[PDB]
Amino acid sequence: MGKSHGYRSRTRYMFQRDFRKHGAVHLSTYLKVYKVGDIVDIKANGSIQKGMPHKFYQGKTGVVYNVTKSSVGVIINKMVGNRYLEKRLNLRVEHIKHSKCRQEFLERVKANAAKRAEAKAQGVAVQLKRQPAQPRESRIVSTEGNVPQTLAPVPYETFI
Amino acid sequence: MARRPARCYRYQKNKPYPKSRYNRAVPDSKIRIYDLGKKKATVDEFPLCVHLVSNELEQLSSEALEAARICANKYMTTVSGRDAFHLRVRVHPFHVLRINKMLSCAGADRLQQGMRGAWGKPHGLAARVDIGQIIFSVRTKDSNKDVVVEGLRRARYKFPGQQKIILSKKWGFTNLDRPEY
Amino acid sequence: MAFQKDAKSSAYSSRFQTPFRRRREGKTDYYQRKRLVTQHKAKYNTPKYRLVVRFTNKDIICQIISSTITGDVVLAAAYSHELPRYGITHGLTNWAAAYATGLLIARRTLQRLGLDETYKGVEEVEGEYELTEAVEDGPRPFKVFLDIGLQRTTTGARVFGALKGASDGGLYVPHSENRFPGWDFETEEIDPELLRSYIFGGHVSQYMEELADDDEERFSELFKGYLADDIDADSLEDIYTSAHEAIRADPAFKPTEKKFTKEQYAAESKKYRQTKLSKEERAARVAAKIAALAGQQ
Amino acid sequence: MSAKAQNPMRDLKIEKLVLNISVGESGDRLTRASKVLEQLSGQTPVQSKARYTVRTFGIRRNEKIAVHVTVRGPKAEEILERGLKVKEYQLRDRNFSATGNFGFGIDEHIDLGIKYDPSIGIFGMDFYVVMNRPGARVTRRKRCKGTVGNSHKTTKEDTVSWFKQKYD
RNA sequence: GGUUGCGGCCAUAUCUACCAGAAAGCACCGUUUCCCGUCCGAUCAACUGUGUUAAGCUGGUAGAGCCUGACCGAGUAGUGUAUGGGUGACCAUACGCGAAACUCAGGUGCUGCAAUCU
RNA sequence: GAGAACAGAAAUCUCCAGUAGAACAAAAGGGUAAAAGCCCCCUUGAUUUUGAUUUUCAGUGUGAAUACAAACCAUGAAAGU
RNA sequence: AAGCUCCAGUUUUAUGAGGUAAAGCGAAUGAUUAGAGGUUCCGGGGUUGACCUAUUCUCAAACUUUAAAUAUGUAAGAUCCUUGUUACUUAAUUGAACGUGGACAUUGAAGAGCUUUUAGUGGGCCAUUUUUGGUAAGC
RNA sequence: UCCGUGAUAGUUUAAUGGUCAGAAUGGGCGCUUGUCGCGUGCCAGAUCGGGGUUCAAUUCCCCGUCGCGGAGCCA
Repeated sequence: MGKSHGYRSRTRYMFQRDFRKHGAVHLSTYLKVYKVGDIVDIKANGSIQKGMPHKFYQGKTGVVYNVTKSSVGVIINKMVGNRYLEKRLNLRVEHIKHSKCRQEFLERVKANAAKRAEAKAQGVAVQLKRQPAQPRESRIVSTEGNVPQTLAPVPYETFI
Repeated sequence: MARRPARCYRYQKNKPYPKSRYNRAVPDSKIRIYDLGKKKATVDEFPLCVHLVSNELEQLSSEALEAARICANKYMTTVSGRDAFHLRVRVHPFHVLRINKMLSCAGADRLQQGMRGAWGKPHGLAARVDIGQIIFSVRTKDSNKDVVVEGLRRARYKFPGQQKIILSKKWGFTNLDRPEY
Repeated sequence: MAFQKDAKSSAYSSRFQTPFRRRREGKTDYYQRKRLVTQHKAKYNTPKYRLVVRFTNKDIICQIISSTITGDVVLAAAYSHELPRYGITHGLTNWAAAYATGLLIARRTLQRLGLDETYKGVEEVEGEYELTEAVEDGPRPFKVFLDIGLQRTTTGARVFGALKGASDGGLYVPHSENRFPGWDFETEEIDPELLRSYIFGGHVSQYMEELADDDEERFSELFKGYLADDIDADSLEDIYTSAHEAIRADPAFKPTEKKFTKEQYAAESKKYRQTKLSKEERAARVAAKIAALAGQQ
Repeated sequence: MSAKAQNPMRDLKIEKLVLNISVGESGDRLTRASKVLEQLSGQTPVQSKARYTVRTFGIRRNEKIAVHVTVRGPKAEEILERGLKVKEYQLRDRNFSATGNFGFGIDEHIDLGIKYDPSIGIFGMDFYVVMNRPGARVTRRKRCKGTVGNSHKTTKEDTVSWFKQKYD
């Protein structure tokens, strides 16, 4: 047929930054290193030239699975088809930004978690939630078997 | 000109199109001038301002725009003479019209191939005139109110979108507009 | 006159946005900065010239700076002003002053500090002389990386002499021997490589040897006496002080601060100015302040 | 009071004299009018390169179209002394710029100089005199560029006053 | 009252009148013989101080630029959702949402570490 | 814009004002100011080997690209690149 | 189908993004235009002052970027500690983060995981909404 | 009407590598020659209109205007 398919096409709104974001990015962002299990958005800065993902991946959130030299390895899930696999993306730190939402989420659950401990000692807020969590569980916890369980619905039978 | 009523043009066709790269050699704007009468005059002498406003959402032809506006102008300039009051056209004509231009008989149909096929060869200009939009904004003196109204009547039978004559308010009226000096 | 900028503006307004205070101020290049930091070794800033311009021709400074989330944190600093506390009366601007300040910052970085130490392997590397850079380390150098700032790579430029002072200081720093303001250029003794020379310490000696009226306190031998003092282990600085007095203090600074405009609003001076402008308009009428003010009547 | 008094800083200096000859090789010679500049200034000139599109002959932009000398300091003053002396005076204010700058044109042959030793010459070559205040380095020096204000800028009145004071 | 190192938020800090870090917490000027820049010490690369607050950094003070809000414009333009009316095109209706100017306001920066002061 | 005899195409050089409108071989659009642009030097890493992975294509090759580690050097102050 | 084995969703939070209306940049038909500095020519008169171009503050709507988009569908995203022992990249130098070994303490509901083999395509249609071409069309 | 193909001084037509444009004739200029003419010395272009790219466009794109060739099916 006709025309291309193509990485660069349809980027004009996404690639481009605001009047305020315009100008060289700040090397602090370039410098930043992250740990595994951190939650990071991927959306490329227009003002960096290289390290850029496929354009089609921007606005997705992933977890830093591992790092191998300057660029980092991100797990994200795409969509549509049969037995879709989760993807690894090599995407630079300039393009990767923290996510506040889990950080404040983590503080709140943990801040809460202290309030409870005192209640577990001397206090009864609950009671029903208390019953599963002592009987429940190891995993250790923290494992790669839970990932295929999540992986399996992402290829959705109905949508198809 | 060449017939097609305005059955072809009036309903709101097309992701615009009139973009400057994408159309060398459009046929002209035929509108003779947009402001008329006393061009060398501010708005503020005139105590009366009359408007003509749409009921429908349309594309008006360039020829209809000039024909309606000249018909109004002959009524104004005959009754109020040459150095009359002052008129402004609200809507200039810049939406570009494609139509495919008269085949052949060669058994050569479209000779193209079979076809048609974008890149249609331009037929001229139209103006978007959407619901409640104002085609003419005319500034006058109350002892010639009648004259502008018949000029606006003689304008209506020269575009197809149904429109209404109206007396304006904007900011102010014309005298809450004036007290600061 | 020109603004010119005001009519064109938005784009013109863009011009700051790209830098911060540091480029407007004019010290720092963000690409030059970039190259050091990504790597997690500290920036060893030795501005010699052009700070804002916070030295030169009277003084020099060295700070070893690292990054953190809050912004950049200075682990240690040394000033050439503090260097005469150890003893050295002569000019703060020269090579010997730069080398000895370079030792001082490195001595302050180690400090054997943090509980944490670093006495071994070999501190002190003496004030020396030093033919070529000896470390037990050998090829490894880290936890300090040279940040010149604007200042140039000219072989024989101070900025570098501080780094060499650091190397002999106990910080061990990446270097190339052809680039130094070399050992005799501090003085000390010299040289290998394609490049040559063989005095610049010690150029002041030669400058003085040529007759002319300059500063007092003699000749060549005095670099050695105080450089010798500089060799010494004697660390741990300082001062302390008078402290402040009250309150928020200075004679200039008060008409030079105040009430309108505050961090908050200069309600009183803007309102005094509006009302004054308004009376002045009432009497004359024509131009506002800024040149337009009229309308068709 | 806002502050009236007498200070040298708030004075003028000779920023530079650029003597620049715009010839155009093959008419007169390669760069050999450089020999004329060389005597006149006392120092070596450097070649002037075109970038430019013109238009006429000169379509190469890499070549030496012209030659120029930058003199500063005492070097500048010695040329100004002879240079001012040819051209009579009280020369006109129109020659002066808005900037506090002036330039005049004349042969190299004018000046105390051997005519014999220069192999070729030429009118010519603008004598351009840059005058500015000491503060000027804030725009000129790299790092901490700051524009010069209108105050700090020299005026046509100041330049004429200063230059007219000596050797005129 | 905080000048300044190193930064971060990076249009609340773009631009144009004029007051201030300063008798031993600056910039300048002067050695520009020289390592050093050359095409000139200008650039720069170096060694230093008659002293000067004029610019410089930055602090003191005023407008166009701009973010942020209040005020109408007042839920207006537009909009997924379910549907009535119109000759057509087109419109409305309930269900959830909601931009443009206007005028007024705040701010001609913020924040953190240290060289830490008369 | 001003300034310089002659010069118009007039480079040229000079001064001021100048934030992405310039430059960046080549579409488009995007993007950047001690820059990835412009200049000066020095140089060959346009090296060999392997390539996690994406795009190809959601699993399908060539090709492409983004990252390495081994091997080897450069420049560079060096980090690094 | 035949078996194997015993988790799915959603408001709410946070992200960035369609869009299209009035500003900004770039383009700009394209008027009307007062005020007002300056082009460049000649041409007449008593420096002034008729004559054409044209900055500059300044005014009617269109169109492709961008703010803020407003929207709306989206549209991915929802364990901790201590103890010892090991590693690690990076000055005989500073640190984390790895891995282990051991102990401690925590509105929904079968919509559902995996495998072998199998078949009919690999020519569609209409409507609704949002369109794109086409005068239009049971295109 | 589609797709092909062009255009340069009064006129017909050569030509390029992006920096440089010709010939021939026709004419205007003398001398020949009784006098004209043939001959013989001398002379002189907005490269169709158009916008764009570039350093620099006659030369490289894009369009029209005109003059050409080549198609043209089963009714």
